[PDB]
Amino acid sequence: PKIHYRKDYKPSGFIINQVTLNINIHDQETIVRSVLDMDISKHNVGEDLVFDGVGLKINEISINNKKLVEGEEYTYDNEFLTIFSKFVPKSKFAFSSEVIIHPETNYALTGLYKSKNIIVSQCEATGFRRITFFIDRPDMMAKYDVTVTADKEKYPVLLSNGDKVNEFEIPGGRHGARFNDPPLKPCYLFAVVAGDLKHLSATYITKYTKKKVELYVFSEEKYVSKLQWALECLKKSMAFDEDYFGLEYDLSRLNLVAVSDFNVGAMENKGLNIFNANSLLASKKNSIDFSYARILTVVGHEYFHQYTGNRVTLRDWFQLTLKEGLTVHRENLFSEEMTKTVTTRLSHVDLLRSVQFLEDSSPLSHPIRPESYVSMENFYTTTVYDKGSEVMRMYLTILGEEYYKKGFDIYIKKNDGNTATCEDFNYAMEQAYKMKKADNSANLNQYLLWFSQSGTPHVSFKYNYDAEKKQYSIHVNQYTKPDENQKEKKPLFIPISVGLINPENGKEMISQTTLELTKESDTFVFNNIAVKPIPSLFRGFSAPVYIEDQLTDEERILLLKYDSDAFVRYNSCTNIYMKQILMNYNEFLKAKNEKLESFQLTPVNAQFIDAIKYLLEDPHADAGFKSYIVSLPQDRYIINFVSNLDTDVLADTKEYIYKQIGDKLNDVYYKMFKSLEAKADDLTYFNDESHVDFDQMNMRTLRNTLLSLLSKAQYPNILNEIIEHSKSPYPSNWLTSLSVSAYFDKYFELYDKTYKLSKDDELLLQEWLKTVSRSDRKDIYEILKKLENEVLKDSKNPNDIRAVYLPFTNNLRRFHDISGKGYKLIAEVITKTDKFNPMVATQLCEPFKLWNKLDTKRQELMLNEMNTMLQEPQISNNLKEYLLRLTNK
Ligand SMILES: CC(C)C[C@@H](C(=O)N[C@H](C(=O)O)c1ccccc1)[C@H](O)C(=O)NO
Ligand SMILES: [Mg+2]
Ligand SMILES: [Mg+2]
Ligand SMILES: [Mg+2]
Ligand SMILES: [Mg+2]
Ligand SMILES: [Zn+2]
Repeated sequence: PKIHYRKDYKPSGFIINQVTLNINIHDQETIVRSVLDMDISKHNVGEDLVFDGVGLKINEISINNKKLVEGEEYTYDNEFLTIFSKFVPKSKFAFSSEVIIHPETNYALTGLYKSKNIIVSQCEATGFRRITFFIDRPDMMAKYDVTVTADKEKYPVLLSNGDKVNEFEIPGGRHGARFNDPPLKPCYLFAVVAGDLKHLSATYITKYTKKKVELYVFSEEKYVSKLQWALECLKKSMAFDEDYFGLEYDLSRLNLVAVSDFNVGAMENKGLNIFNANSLLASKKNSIDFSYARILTVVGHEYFHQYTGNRVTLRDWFQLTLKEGLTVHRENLFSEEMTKTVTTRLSHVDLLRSVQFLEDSSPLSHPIRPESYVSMENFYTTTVYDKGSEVMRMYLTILGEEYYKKGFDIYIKKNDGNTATCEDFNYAMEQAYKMKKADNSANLNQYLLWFSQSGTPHVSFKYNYDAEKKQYSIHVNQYTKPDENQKEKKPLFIPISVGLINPENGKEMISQTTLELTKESDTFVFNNIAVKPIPSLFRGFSAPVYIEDQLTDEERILLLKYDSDAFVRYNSCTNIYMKQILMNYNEFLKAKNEKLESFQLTPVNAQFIDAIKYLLEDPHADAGFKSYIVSLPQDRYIINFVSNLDTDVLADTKEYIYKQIGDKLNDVYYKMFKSLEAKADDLTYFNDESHVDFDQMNMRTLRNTLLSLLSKAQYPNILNEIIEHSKSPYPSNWLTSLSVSAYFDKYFELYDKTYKLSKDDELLLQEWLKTVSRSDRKDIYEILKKLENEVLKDSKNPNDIRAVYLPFTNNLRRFHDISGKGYKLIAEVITKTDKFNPMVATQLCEPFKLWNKLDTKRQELMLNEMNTMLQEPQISNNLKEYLLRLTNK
């Protein structure tokens, strides 16, 4: 197993200047002919010429049109083609090859493969070498001239990067198209697509240059009507990069293509972005609400890569967060502006503090720029993406919008058309910092530790107020726990956005203030503070840290009611729940351990329940925010706070707390459920494909959250409401009716009804599968067996497999059944999937990420399944690397 180290980066001894490809797609094979116009670089030391090439069948290879002899002049071991140096020219030369590949049977969905009746490539990170020989690394920039040929009836639409410069007929029912893309690019941005694609299109005129850009969105014919929202999202994305960043699209055309089989959400190939269908296609009749924000996010993300990833490119894969963290941050600014709802930012924070904080306290913990890797595929992580996005967002918080925009334009102007590293970005921000601080000695050297240091910092507080002096002090400490990456952790540059709330009237007592904590601890003093304030800390979640606010629940309730910042209100509610959860968890755990015949539980704070009611009853308050306050923190957030977490005891703890609150508020929930109906389910714009109302969708989220609370509670006659809800035209509502009917004898009746509604739309059926998978059913193992036998069968579609199994793994009571049967089931699926798709097999490992945080019996059971998986003789390199790291082996 080869380990790549960040510190070992060295430019290649070779240059590839031009790629000329001929890709000939036939029924049983695809023939790839490639000529590489190459040169010797200044770094060359007379080494062998070694190409990446994985699973290629060689027909022939040549240098300067002289055929090379296998064994004497080259060897090939199905991974590397080695041409011995004595046969390599010492100046400009042509390398040519013809290989055979088999997209029909490429179920790993990397390289060139067949998705239903579409041929499509996926080259990031290491898939171009599965198509032809190359030095397959992102600093090998080249020009591409690509011809694709195929059966015309089967494959009438042919696409690759750049301009279509020729189209031609070929004898025997074939045709070809030539695409020339003269600007340099790395090979992972190469793409090709062939199929019977249908489209929608539009023309966009850029803001400044007034260039006409043709926009095309493509899918299979059956679903082409679902493409309209994606086209609107693409127009929105273009406008936002223009408006916020002053950045226009530089090419004549941009194509988006949906395919059914895709390992992730989408890919930013230059001018030819390729999408999982579930992240491009939607309709009001056949999609749940979540599709609309997903498509906005994923179209936005791939569009923003055209600058941050495609125009400014990566030197090497260790810089991945430089394109991903920066592009996720750009998409977050975009979606926040488009949705104009506070729940957009809260949803990103909710994901970070659950999924990413778990990763960062697990054996898999890494910094956003890792020091080493074995498998490139394994470091497309929530750390690199989502913590990287928060590190990219902290520059904006530190600099403010004006100087942030100045520093970003510095980065773009200086690095456009070139490779770059994380240092290049920090340098550009530093130049703006100097400007902002009016101080050419100011620097961001300490900021670089955000790239190199793993683990989540903990930030804690103490306060003091002197009433006679009108002087308030906030004493702040930061600590990062040592881990396997750094024995000694250093203090970070942590920006702490703060307000001070007057508890008598709820008003702001200071203007906008961002504390710059740069030491292990500091004390920030405020004068002319007329009354003791309640501090509003880390507004907007201003650093990706564990916040220990040291506030009383009375203070947190006042912030929840009266603070101006949505994150601090949401966090203050989170913190009240966490205090309760840890207390009741310990009371239940002691009762279990001590085998008590009777014991007491600490009730939920009554003034907190009153504050929830107060907010729920406020007609002026936000529906999406309301849905967060009635929901306990995610299980994966909670687990970061409990050692040896007994999942049964946590399930009992959550049940008690929800029942305490429902026992007081169910009549309120019911009344809101009914009163929200008219606006939440308004059909006025149901047949307007472009009219998308994120507040209305949040009203449905609140209704569907309330209906789940009422259903679990067996609120009187709520089944009537459930049955009526199953008749709604919105899939968010009628799939919710399946979910919440789990508590009633009508479950399988709704199972059949909603299946019939879902079965004729590929993506809707996947959403139905997810709904069944996450159903709170005592017979869920029997239900999953039925899904396997009746619907999933032997599908190799990643969306199918993820839909059936991943939601179930979040079932706290049942996935973690003490027999280990849930662990056994998911391990069987992982090993089965690994035979044909290692990347999706590794995704299916996600529930094991918390293994060493559970109680000791469940730790043992999970570890046993991971060791069983590790002992499979046919295990992929990707799955083996991942499980060796996760098990500290
Ligand atoms: C987060 C993104 C908007 C794009 C990213 C992506 O598709 N992530 C997916 C997602 O996080 O929703 C995904 C990962 C695993 C399994 C299914 C889906 C894509 O790799 C990229 O960076 N494109 O540039
Ligand atoms: Mg092969
Ligand atoms: Mg405009
Ligand atoms: Mg299918
Ligand atoms: Mg380890
Ligand atoms: Zn990306």
